[PDB]
Amino acid sequence: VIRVPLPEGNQLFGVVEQALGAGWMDVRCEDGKIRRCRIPGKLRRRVWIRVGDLVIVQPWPVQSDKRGDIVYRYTQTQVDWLLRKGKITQEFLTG
Amino acid sequence: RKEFRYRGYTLEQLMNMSLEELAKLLPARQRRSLKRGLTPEQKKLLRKIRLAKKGKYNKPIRTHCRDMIVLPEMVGLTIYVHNGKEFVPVEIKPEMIGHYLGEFAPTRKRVQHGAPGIGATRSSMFVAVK
Amino acid sequence: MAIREDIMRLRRIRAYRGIRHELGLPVRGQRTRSNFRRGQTVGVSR
RNA sequence: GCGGGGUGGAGCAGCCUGGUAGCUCGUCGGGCUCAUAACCCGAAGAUCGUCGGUUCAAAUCCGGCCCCCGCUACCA
RNA sequence: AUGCCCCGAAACCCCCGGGCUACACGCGCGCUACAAUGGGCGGGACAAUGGGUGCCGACCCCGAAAGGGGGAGGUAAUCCCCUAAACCCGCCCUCAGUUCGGAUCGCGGGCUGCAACUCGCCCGCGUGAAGCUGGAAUCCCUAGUACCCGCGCGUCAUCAUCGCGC
RNA sequence: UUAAUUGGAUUCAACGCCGGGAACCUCACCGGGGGCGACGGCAGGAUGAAGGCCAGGCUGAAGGUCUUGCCGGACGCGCCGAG
Ligand SMILES: [Mg+2]
Ligand SMILES: [Mg+2]
Ligand SMILES: [Mg+2]
Ligand SMILES: [Mg+2]
Ligand SMILES: [Mg+2]
Repeated sequence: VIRVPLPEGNQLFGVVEQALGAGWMDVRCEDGKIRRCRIPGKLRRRVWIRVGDLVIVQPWPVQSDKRGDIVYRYTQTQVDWLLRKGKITQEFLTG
Repeated sequence: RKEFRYRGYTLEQLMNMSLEELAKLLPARQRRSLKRGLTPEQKKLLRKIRLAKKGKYNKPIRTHCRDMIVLPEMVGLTIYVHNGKEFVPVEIKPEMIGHYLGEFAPTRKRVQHGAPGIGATRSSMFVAVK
Repeated sequence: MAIREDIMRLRRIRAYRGIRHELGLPVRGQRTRSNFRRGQTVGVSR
């Protein structure tokens, strides 16, 4: 079929609003509470993330409010591919 | 202009016609193919159309030989082909004799175009790869 | 008219040489990645 | 007092002296460069608020009108 | 050729049919033209490198043309490919989207092949698209060299707008 | 875009380049079908293993399987390690 970063384990879907700075990313998920993603060191080299890139992250059971952590990105050949299956509704990106 | 005439000869007027007198009424390519004999597989397939024409073999005719040349025997019945992944029905009518069998079983899905991406032009080539 | 009906005859039986005549594309086995650009340019971003 | 603005995604030119709807930030494409910004080139984009007159012929002369208006206050 | 890690009744070995030939689009290298420093028709001139026994075919005869039926001589300074094109003389056209340009399509005849629809090459009649000298930019060349015109090997059962030589 | 449109190369020094003019093969790619364990040991084996066919179904086509019964004369992926 296809190998896509679905929610495996406890993953989250990160669609960011603004970069306050130094790696903090305010994310706007379907969950509601303002989460603030940060980044590991394996990908800070070869990839390039910005706004509008729906990507996958991972949250942390501490306070479940401001969490998230990048593990892998999405390429433009998947971001809109993930619409027809309805796995994610894009109206969590226009309001 | 409701009857079908190929070169002045109706269907049942040519249905009893031979195979060496037939080829004088077909274009080059098919006249030559009819002259180097039929391949073995097409023999095995004609020996399954003729049975299905008399009374026997009431069972869907399948095949891989897309090269077979439609003939006045096959007019009326409905045989299959193999377009790469599946067998696709071709209801044989007059005005097909002469054409190739596989000519009616298309093989590439018609194409409909999305939107250019990262590299489709010199304005989005190095402004993406850092 | 004779040519037109010789085209309609191929459109009826739904051959391969009739659908190309339908969609206004090459008919005699050319390649099309690079030529036969009878359309209008497409943009991305600037 | 009644009069003005009526026009590309826009900002205003552009009248009287009538025949290119005009220049600039923007838009997509191409150059230059190891690559990006700046710089050079090409096309696309209102077709003048609208009826009407003048006019061989009109943003270009003006009137009728549709819209936006606009410089202005209790008048015991 | 080869170390390490995965496949090991499979990611190993064979067979039939499809794809690499898909097409709103951006780009690199080339071929043909936008005509008179020319187009057509009939005549006249002159090369070199190379290759051939699974192959090269003189000569005769059928066909309008592609081609077909016979078939000497050749294991090579002997026989064959192999009487090149730009060039010259004579007649038609007379500055026009034309007697320029030949893309795109219809019908009919053939060759190679176990098999030509997807997707091979060649011939005859017909239809006749953009194109009237090219913006900013950028490339190659110092003498038998650049430009202009044809030929031979390779790849090859058939197919050269390519590579390497003349 | 597609079931697949197999890969490597990206300034000079990637783009008629991989001698890459791919109908089958070449082939590494999508759909389908069938074969392959030198060698040591295990269930089993001359009361006859491995192993092969005229004809007919299934099949795109096939003793590839099954129907049918003929033959061949010693080994054995039905089990483990290895290769
Ligand atoms: Mg720049
Ligand atoms: Mg290719
Ligand atoms: Mg001409
Ligand atoms: Mg073909
Ligand atoms: Mg192949």
